[PDB]
Amino acid sequence: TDAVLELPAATFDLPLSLSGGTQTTLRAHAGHWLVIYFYPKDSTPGCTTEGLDFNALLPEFDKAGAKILGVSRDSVKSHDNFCAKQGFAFPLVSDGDEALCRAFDVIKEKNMYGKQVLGIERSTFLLSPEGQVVQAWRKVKVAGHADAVLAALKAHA
Ligand code: NA
Ligand code: NA
Ligand code: NA
Repeated sequence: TDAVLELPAATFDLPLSLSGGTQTTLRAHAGHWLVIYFYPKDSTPGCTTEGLDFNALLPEFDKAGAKILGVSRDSVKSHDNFCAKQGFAFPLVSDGDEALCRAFDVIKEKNMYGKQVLGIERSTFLLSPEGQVVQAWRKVKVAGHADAVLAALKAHA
């Protein structure tokens, strides 16, 4: 009823490689809210702006017991370098095989260059304590986004 997106059951048990060398799974986050934001490329202007915006709001997400994960298909080492340079205090998922991206249907196609070109569309989701995807943002506008996600989380919580 409250879900806006249905994920395959296996999605919740995918091993997600994090910055810092550990793995997580979505099921491991049971019992608390989770914000998952997908972005196209480490260390680019929009992605850096978005990450810094979420980072600045961490205490507000903490107040709500929520955790955040950023996701792109960059490597663990790329993510480590990005986190260290920017001072991020939340993890980044190295979704190199785009398994998590496909589950959330964020790999979108565009007819460009006389080709069918597939890429990550900037998108964010709110996962309830019982693992339901209860809100989505697609084709994200970075300006104001993290603030809007926080407001929606508060409203839902
Ligand atoms: Na960087
Ligand atoms: Na959760
Ligand atoms: Na929406």
